[PDB]
Amino acid sequence: SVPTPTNVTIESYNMNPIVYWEYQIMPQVPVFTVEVKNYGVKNSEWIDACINISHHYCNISDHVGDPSNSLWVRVKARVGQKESAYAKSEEFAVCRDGKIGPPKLDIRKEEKQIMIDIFHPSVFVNGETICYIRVYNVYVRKNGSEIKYKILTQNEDDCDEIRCQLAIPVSSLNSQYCVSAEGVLNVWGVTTEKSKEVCITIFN
Amino acid sequence: SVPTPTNVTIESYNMNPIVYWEYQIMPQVPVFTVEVKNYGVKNSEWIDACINISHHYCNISDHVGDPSNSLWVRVKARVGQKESAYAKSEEFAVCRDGKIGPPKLDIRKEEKQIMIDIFHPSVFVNGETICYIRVYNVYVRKNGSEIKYKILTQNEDDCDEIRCQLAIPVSSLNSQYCVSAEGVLNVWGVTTEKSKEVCITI
Amino acid sequence: GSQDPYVKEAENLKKYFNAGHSDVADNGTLFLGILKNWKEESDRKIMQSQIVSFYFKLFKNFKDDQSIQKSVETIKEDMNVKFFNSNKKKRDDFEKLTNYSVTDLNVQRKAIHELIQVMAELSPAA
Amino acid sequence: GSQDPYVKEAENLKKYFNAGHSDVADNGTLFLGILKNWKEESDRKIMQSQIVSFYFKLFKNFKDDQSIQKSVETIKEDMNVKFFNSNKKKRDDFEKLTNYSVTDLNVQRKAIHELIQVMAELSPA
Amino acid sequence: SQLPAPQHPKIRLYNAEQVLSWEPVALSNSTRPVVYQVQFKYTDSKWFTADIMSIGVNCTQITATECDFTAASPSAGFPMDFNVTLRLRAELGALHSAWVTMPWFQHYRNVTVGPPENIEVTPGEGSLIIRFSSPFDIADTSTAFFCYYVHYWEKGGIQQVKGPFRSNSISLDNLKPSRVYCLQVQAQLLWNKSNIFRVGHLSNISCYETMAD
Amino acid sequence: SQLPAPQHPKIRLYNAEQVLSWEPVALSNSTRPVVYQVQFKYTDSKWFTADIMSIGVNCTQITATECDFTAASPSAGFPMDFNVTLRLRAELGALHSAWVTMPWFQHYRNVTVGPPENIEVTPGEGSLIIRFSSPFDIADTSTAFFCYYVHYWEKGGIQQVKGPFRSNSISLDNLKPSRVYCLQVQAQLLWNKSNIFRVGHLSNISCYETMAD
Ligand SMILES: *[C@@H]1O[C@H](CO)[C@@H](O[C@@H]2O[C@H](CO)[C@@H](O[C@@H]3O[C@H](CO[C@H]4O[C@H](CO[C@H]5O[C@H](CO)[C@@H](O)[C@H](O)[C@@H]5O)[C@@H](O)[C@H](O)[C@@H]4O)[C@@H](O)[C@H](O[C@H]4O[C@H](CO)[C@@H](O)[C@H](O)[C@@H]4O)[C@@H]3O)[C@H](O)[C@H]2NC(C)=O)[C@H](O)[C@H]1NC(C)=O
Ligand SMILES: *[C@@H]1O[C@H](CO)[C@@H](O[C@@H]2O[C@H](CO)[C@@H](O[C@@H]3O[C@H](CO)[C@@H](O)[C@H](O)[C@@H]3O)[C@H](O)[C@H]2NC(C)=O)[C@H](O)[C@H]1NC(C)=O
Ligand SMILES: *[C@@H]1O[C@H](CO)[C@@H](O[C@@H]2O[C@H](CO)[C@@H](O[C@@H]3O[C@H](CO)[C@@H](O)[C@H](O)[C@@H]3O)[C@H](O)[C@H]2NC(C)=O)[C@H](O)[C@H]1NC(C)=O
Ligand SMILES: *[C@@H]1O[C@H](CO)[C@@H](O[C@@H]2O[C@H](CO)[C@@H](O[C@@H]3O[C@H](CO)[C@@H](O)[C@H](O)[C@@H]3O)[C@H](O)[C@H]2NC(C)=O)[C@H](O)[C@H]1NC(C)=O
Ligand SMILES: *[C@@H]1O[C@H](CO)[C@@H](O[C@@H]2O[C@H](CO)[C@@H](O)[C@H](O)[C@H]2NC(C)=O)[C@H](O)[C@H]1NC(C)=O
Ligand SMILES: *[C@@H]1O[C@H](CO)[C@@H](O[C@@H]2O[C@H](CO)[C@@H](O)[C@H](O)[C@H]2NC(C)=O)[C@H](O)[C@H]1NC(C)=O
Ligand SMILES: *[C@@H]1O[C@H](CO)[C@@H](O[C@@H]2O[C@H](CO)[C@@H](O)[C@H](O)[C@H]2NC(C)=O)[C@H](O)[C@H]1NC(C)=O
Ligand SMILES: *[C@@H]1O[C@H](CO)[C@@H](O)[C@H](O)[C@H]1NC(C)=O
Ligand SMILES: *[C@@H]1O[C@H](CO)[C@@H](O)[C@H](O)[C@H]1NC(C)=O
Ligand SMILES: *[C@@H]1O[C@H](CO)[C@@H](O)[C@H](O)[C@H]1NC(C)=O
Ligand SMILES: *[C@@H]1O[C@H](CO)[C@@H](O)[C@H](O)[C@H]1NC(C)=O
Ligand SMILES: *[C@@H]1O[C@H](CO)[C@@H](O)[C@H](O)[C@H]1NC(C)=O
Repeated sequence: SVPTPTNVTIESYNMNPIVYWEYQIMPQVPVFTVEVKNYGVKNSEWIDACINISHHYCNISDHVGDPSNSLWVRVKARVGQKESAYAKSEEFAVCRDGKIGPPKLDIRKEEKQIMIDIFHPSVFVNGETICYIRVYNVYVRKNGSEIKYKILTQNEDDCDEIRCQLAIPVSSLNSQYCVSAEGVLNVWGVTTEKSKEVCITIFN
Repeated sequence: SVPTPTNVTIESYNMNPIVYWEYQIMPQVPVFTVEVKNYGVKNSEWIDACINISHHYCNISDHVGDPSNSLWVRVKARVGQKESAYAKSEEFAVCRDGKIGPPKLDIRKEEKQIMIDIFHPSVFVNGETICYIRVYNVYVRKNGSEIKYKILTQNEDDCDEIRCQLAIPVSSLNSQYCVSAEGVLNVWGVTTEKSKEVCITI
Repeated sequence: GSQDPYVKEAENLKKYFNAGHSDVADNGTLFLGILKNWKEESDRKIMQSQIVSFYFKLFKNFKDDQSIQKSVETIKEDMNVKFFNSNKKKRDDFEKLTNYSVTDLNVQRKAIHELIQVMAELSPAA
Repeated sequence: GSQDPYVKEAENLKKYFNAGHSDVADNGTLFLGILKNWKEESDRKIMQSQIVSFYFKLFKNFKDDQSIQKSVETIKEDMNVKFFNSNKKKRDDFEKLTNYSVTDLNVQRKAIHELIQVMAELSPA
Repeated sequence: SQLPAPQHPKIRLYNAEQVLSWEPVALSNSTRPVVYQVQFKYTDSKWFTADIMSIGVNCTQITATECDFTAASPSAGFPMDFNVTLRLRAELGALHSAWVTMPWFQHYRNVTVGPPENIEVTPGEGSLIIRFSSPFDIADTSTAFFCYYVHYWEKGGIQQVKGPFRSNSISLDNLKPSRVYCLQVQAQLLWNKSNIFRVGHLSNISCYETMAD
Repeated sequence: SQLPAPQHPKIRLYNAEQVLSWEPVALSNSTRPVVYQVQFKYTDSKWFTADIMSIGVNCTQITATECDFTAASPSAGFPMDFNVTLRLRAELGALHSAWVTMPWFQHYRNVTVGPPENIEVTPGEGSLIIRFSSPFDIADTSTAFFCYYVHYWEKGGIQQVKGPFRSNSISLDNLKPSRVYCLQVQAQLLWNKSNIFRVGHLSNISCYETMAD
């Protein structure tokens, strides 16, 4: 009998999950079939994602419905005309198990304050799910000291579809403001990657 | 054994219901006790209204909770020291079985119209039930013909806490506008008494 | 005279069930007392949903008493009008939720699965 | 990290009930599909009330399973917070309506009586 | 056994009337008159026979080729809010035909609203006063009401539409005095649940002259 | 059998801390130390023993006269939304005392909020910049948040209160330049469900001089 695949894993970054698995080396070149089954579809059946493929990965971005709905993945091996048993994976929630990119930070000075722009990660901006950002943890380090800020997405006066803003008053004395920001997901609290620290200086 | 009363009836006007009953004439003067049982009170039991009274009536304005809640009335007779079986009445809903007074109508002329004031009946006088008026059927007879109007209490622009208003345009030629108005209750559609028709001439 | 069609049929069921006797006033109230505590429509619809579901279950038990079928089915439609706003989908979705068996092993496992996303939107939208 | 207390306990019940296997996706959805059809809070609370009553019924059957008792009553309090807004009276009134037996002869007579005044305020003001 | 089903049934929903009609069923070998049975059903309900107890008119085993639910009394018939489905069949004793099932209807949703009745116009100074009766009497105004429109124009002029207005009396202010104006009154039934409107039929043309000063 | 109940228990609800403390119970004929058991309950729930499995700290059969729910790790302890009831008893093997039941508490309702932490003030042109940390970190800001008030005054002057403001940084604009001002920062916890507020404690007074122009 044909051996079943082993070590099935799913890794998602920016809601683009990839399926990985390990297979033993054999004289022949085996081909695999990857099947996806989502939760929340009427009379749900396994959808073929990758068919008779020879390598150990399968990009399944097209089979992602709601990023908060569970989905299962199983894969079988074919050698010649004989197939192996399926290797089923653990349940996978894109919102829970996946990872989201960092927001893009922009900083600019004004007469009495500093306007910090927190642009949403490129996932949510493109031309009605549970999975989005509810709060932004914006860490503002002035010289040696850091204080955590919180910007809620639901605040229509502080956020819109493109960005979120934060205004911090400043003084004329020499100061070093370095800002990094991260997002928190709505249900599972999964933190996005921390933004690249952008700084600014008060020369006057 | 002592005889039981007969023909128990309840008649309500302006939510002031009275209980009446008939009793046979006897050598002694019998006294009666009237007991009320309301729907919608916890651990409801019969409440005494009138105690050892010799006449054939009992005013129950104090035992009226919700005018839309059913209530029952039973009455027994006492002669000497012997009492009679109770005479229970049919269920009584003040909103359904009762009757409400007419609204007060006021009429006055304006430059291009007539302002008709429909004052709510004297029942709703300050001094949250289901039982109130939802529409006013205001009949306006101009010369030979009358047309029915409808003013909804829910319209904040047409009604207030004190009155409901209706403006009808008029002309300088001789015309006789006579107005009478009645209210319709929310649940059972019970119609109040028709207001005294007030007229005005140009 | 002019009154909503349920009044005529509700008091017909009142006589069939002997709901006019003085003994019904005992043991407080089921629905009327609670409904007076909640004036906000969100709070009302929470309670009314349980009350409306109660009547539909009660009517289902007496579907064989042909004496009252006229009175029963008229009130049901008036509930479909007043409570469901004549929305057939709203009426049909409501019936599915009720008919779910809480002892069906297949049902409770799916309910435990969907529990997370249900709690996610139990609170009102921002 | 920072997540509502139900998340940790809900996925614990998933393992106890084996709700993580791929066979649960079959036969459509119970609640999730319906809840997306109704965005108006008045419409939402109508459906959510029946769903909340379902879970309370479900938890009542498994009140003897001491393995999951912590997770069960933790979810109940968060329901008492999210759905009933921590209003104990709202929670108790809700519990009263559910426990009414539709076969109790005394209950149905009272229900038929109050029916008129119930229909009177079914529609919005 | 089997009989021919009644041909081309029609539901007349005009104003407050509710009349179901059909073409008669005849046979070549006809010994006695064919009877018909009308039945109604709600959104999710059981079929009822249309008898004096159920609907207040006797529409079972009737010789007539029509059935009037609203003839008996005011507010009689099916409630204008209800979702009512009708079906019909012809029968001759033990023999009966197939059920002809009508489309479901809600009275407020399929009614054809007529023009305002008893229109009376009296001239005024640069104005015209219009008093009229409602197309039909509605039991609950909160659930459904009427919105009226007056199409007025100077004779030989372009159309102008004043409205909508809730009152059964309206003043056509700011008109050229002592000039002839023609008017039409048209009602529009608004049901808040449907958030869709019923366009009423227009009334007959009638022209009137304003006062001089 | 029966033991004397623990004396004067207290629940410390300061910032994010949740500590239950009580006075020890002693006996005349004491051979080995007496232990205590703490239990918690929700609004309509069953009593649970406070063990590492239930709440993440082991407060059953413990020798100490206190139990710290929030010491173990961040986010540990009772959720600040919950209606939590605690009870306590002392036991020496088979002998145990009566249950001393604490009053119910909701953390947001009963917490005594402390002053803002790490207050830093930098002078500006006729102004003062104030940056500070929140009294404690709240998981869900939408359910509960802070409103900050600054009590500032010129030396020898009358009090003035600026606020409330949501941000953790504020500018005290429109001040007399090159003059000394003293300030205090005080927070206010607002819970939208309760629509009642917890008034936070004020920070230490600290005086600073504004810039020249
Ligand atoms: C933080 O947590 C705390 C607990 O740590 C929460 O505190 C409780 O909240 C509730 C709800 O607000 C309060 O309930 C009310 O308190 C009123 C005041 O109590 C009076 O009596 C107290 C003493 O009473 C005892 O002693 C006397 C004399 O010996 C006896 O006659 C009596 O029977 C008792 O044995 C006094 O100390 C106090 O000062 C008051 O004088 C009560 O009056 C009230 O009862 C009302 O409501 C009843 C129906 O609901 C009604 O029948 C009564 O007649 C009365 O009108 C009710 O008990 C708790 O008092 C309060 N606890 C404390 C210690 O204050 C608290 O809610 C939470 N945080 C916040 C911000 O609330
Ligand atoms: C049955 O008993 C009740 C209660 O006693 C009676 O109700 C009373 O009715 C009157 C008249 O409508 C109410 O108005 C009163 O008017 C006088 C002056 O006209 C004024 O001095 C009073 O202060 C009061 O405003 C009155 O409020 C009301 N209540 C009482 C206590 O009198 C009812 O009339 C009785 N039924 C019959 C048929 O008599
Ligand atoms: C509803 O109306 C129909 C007719 O409009 C009624 O059916 C008809 O009823 C009459 C009187 O009962 C029947 O006439 C009688 O016939 C018998 C013999 O069958 C005769 O002995 C009597 O003297 C009288 O002439 C008529 O036949 C009958 N029609 C049919 C087709 O059966 C019907 O009864 C009404 N329903 C109700 C509930 O009132
Ligand atoms: C929670 O903490 C308490 C104490 O902080 C734990 O109870 C104590 O556990 C220790 C170790 O199990 C016991 O010491 C042991 O005693 C036995 C003889 O009884 C001896 O053979 C061992 O070498 C060791 O010295 C200690 O007696 C015990 N205290 C009491 C009052 O029973 C408790 O187990 C902890 N609970 C959990 C779930 O971890
Ligand atoms: C897996 O495949 C998806 C689908 O092609 C990739 O998403 C694409 O990303 C590129 C880069 O921005 C876009 O140009 C395409 O329009 C995207 N396609 C869709 C359908 O959205 C995804 O990047 C792939 N992941 C990896 C790791 O290669
Ligand atoms: C009015 O009631 C009728 C009777 O049930 C409904 O008719 C059915 O509705 C469902 C759902 O829309 C359809 O799947 C059926 O095919 C319908 N049957 C027929 C014969 O058409 C009707 O939908 C109801 N309308 C509203 C708006 O509630
Ligand atoms: C929080 O939960 C507690 C525990 O159930 C409630 O306290 C009881 O409340 C009932 C009804 O008000 C009283 O009859 C009991 O005497 C209370 N017990 C104690 C020990 O006080 C409390 O009412 C709840 N509060 C809220 C706001 O939900
Ligand atoms: C009671 O009223 C009825 C009519 O309702 C009348 O016929 C009768 O004579 C009255 N008296 C008695 C004792 O029934
Ligand atoms: C789903 O439906 C199928 C087909 O009737 C049935 O065999 C199965 O038990 C049901 N339950 C689940 C959880 O799929
Ligand atoms: C009301 O409840 C009491 C208490 O059990 C019972 O004795 C009585 O028979 C009940 N009556 C009705 C009508 O339910
Ligand atoms: C007459 O015969 C035809 C068949 O030729 C049949 O369809 C019809 O129903 C019959 N009618 C009677 C009354 O026998
Ligand atoms: C009534 O209108 C509805 C809605 O457009 C439609 O579905 C139905 O077929 C109509 N009924 C009739 C009898 O024309």
